[PDB]
Amino acid sequence: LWEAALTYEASKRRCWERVGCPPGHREEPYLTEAGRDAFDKFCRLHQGELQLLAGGVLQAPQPVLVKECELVKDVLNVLIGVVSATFSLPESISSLLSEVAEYGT
Amino acid sequence: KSPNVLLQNLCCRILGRSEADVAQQFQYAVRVIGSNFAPTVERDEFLVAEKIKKELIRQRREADAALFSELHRKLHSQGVLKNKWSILYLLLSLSEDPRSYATLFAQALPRDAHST
Amino acid sequence: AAAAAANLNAVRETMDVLLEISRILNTGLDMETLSICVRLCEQGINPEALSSVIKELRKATEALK
Amino acid sequence: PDDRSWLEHHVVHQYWTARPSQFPHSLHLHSNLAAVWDQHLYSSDPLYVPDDRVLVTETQVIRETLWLLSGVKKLFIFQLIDGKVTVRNNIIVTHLTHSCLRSVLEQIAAYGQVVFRLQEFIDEVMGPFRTYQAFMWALYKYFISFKEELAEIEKCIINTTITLAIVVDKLAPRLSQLKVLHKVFSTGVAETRNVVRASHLLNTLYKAILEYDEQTVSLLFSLWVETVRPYLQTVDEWIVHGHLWDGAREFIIQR
Amino acid sequence: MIHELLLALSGYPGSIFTWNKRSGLQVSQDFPFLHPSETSVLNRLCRLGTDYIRFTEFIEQYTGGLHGIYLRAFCTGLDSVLQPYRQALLDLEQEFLGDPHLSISHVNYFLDQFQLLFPSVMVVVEQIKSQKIHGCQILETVYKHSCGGLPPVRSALEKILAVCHGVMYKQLSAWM
Amino acid sequence: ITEAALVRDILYVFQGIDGKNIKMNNTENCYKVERSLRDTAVRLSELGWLHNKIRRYTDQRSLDRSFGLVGQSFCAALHQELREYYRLLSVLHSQLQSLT
Repeated sequence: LWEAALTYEASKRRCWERVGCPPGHREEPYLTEAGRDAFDKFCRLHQGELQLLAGGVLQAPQPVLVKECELVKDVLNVLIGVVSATFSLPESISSLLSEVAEYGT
Repeated sequence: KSPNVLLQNLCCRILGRSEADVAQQFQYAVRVIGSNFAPTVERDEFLVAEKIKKELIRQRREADAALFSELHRKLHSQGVLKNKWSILYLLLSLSEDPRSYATLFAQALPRDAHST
Repeated sequence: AAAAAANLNAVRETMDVLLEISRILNTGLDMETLSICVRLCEQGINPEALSSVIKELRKATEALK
Repeated sequence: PDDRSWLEHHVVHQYWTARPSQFPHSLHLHSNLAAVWDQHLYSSDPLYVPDDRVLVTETQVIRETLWLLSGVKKLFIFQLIDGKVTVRNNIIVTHLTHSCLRSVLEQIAAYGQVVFRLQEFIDEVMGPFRTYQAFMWALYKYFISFKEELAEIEKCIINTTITLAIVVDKLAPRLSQLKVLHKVFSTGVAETRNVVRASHLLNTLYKAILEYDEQTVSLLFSLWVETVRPYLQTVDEWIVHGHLWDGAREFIIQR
Repeated sequence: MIHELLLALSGYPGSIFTWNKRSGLQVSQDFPFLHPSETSVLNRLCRLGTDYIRFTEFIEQYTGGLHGIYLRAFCTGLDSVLQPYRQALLDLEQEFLGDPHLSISHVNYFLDQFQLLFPSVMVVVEQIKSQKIHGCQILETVYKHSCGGLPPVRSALEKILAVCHGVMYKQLSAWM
Repeated sequence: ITEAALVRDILYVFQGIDGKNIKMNNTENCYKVERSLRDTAVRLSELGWLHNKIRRYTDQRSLDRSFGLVGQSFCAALHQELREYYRLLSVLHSQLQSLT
């Protein structure tokens, strides 16, 4: 049982603060490194900051949503020149979306 | 868990047979381990240390005998073992040389000069 | 936890020290048998009693060979 | 809670922010030499009066040094106080007591000023000599591969233990090649006319190969070929096309 | 503790060891947390680091005073002789990471072989500075110490002698 | 005074180094401390008194180049043996913090 549990993944980092049981803890990844969860955190935070700096009359939730592929297929249907799910034919997605919808309009 | 089925785990490791494939050996195992369970002789980790040294002299090694003392240090620094005498006496008894009279050489006492 | 994985590191440390002593003497035991023998020796057992068994079970696999 | 919990767990923030910290550890001489030495000194009654420090660990300093040597300037630690980059004094690591540390980071900062100046020389081309243009091109060719080595060591802070003695011996064959650049860059600025200021520099390379006539020589060769490139063109233009050329008289042989 | 000594033996003393230019890394500071007599063990150990500091200062200026391409061949072999002292400094740190009870005595023990390489070549660098030898008579002074009497300095200088002759086979190829 | 101070000192006179409560009595006489335990220690410090002579001889004769190749090699062998002795001594030092 102990040798069965003993085969656990252990960090190859060894501490410089502790020589008494150094299993590491890590050097704790920066905001520059981690970028799909801290990216969402930063996106939510700057969105809320801008909404405060206007007052609360801007209102863009969701740092992403719906997905990536869904929006691309939506825009693919915009180039047919007919209806889609976001037109009838961060929050900076709209600036990205306008020039790629205006091709099909 | 109980010690008796743990003996059968040993029996699965050493034999190619499973524990369910043999019961003649497990009979003998129940004969030997029972009534000689729980130490009945005087313990000494020191004599075991000097006899693992004495065995490494028989392999014509003096470097590995003083590295063994550092492993003996590390053994105590972790301190999770209950009988450090027993497992090292056990590995020393099962030692095989890679390549007379010794009952007049120092051993552990029987505790039949002492109430148990 | 975290401090419960440090103890799971401190048992691998011991097991490596015992694994070193098992090879510099060139015993018959392998690492898997040895993990049963550590459990037996933790309870308090005569090491004179187990070794006679192990001396017979290794000749009982020459009664298998 | 929401973002602050993610900060407090997953991210460090203790030297960048002027926010002091203490770290709990097992301590026991092998990693508590700094505090042990501090207690020794305090018991002798100096009379205390310590410096202001914010407590940064060892591994943060590694990433700051690798950033400095890659060629990016103006960081939080190794910030200029005379024009030369110098290590901050808010640093105590829980062993070494910051006396070995100030010496090793001081030598590394002395290294950082030399590459700081060269990246500044490349910077002042982002905002007709034709030999300077071919000079910063070779300097750049050293810098891309060098920066790659630094960034690779930066990755291995993210995914095993790294320490000071690893980065020094790993960057041994680059600190050899840097000493060449300190001598070559001094002759491209020492000089009135553009053709003497180019010939002094180009003659330094032709002499510096023969000074050592083996890894500095491959560096000197790679710096030599990409700097005689304007001259092969201008001599070939004078030979096969006949007519004389001016570039503010950049070319060597006037008729 | 585990990196203070493994930089002090290198070119960074710290505050535990005070460099004297005549001969440095001085320690006599009484230790309640080690021993009063541990300073002597350390003083025996400091003999190595002083040699290494002088050797690195010697290699820094090269590659009246001395000159020649032969000084750009002698220091180059002096780089390779100190290389098993650099790997054997990494391994000590690697051992010190886990072991909680190890002390200075392990280092003093483990680097007792380098109390034979380092002094016997330290006298050579002093001989080449006090008498101005920089020439092809460097080969004589290395070839008489390659005969030696201690096995480290017997095999170290042969590697140096070969690289000095390597430059001597580019001159005598251009000539011949 | 407790035994633990003297044990630390005795473990240093194996190297041939004066402890804090054990120092050399004379150049040709075994160490003096600065009932049975007190009597035992002189026997153990005999090893350091003997070791000082051999070490001081193989220190100077290794570096003497008017001594010839033969014999500087003898010092190489003499030194190579003393290494193996401090292999014991390193473990002996580290096991502090039984031991007697």
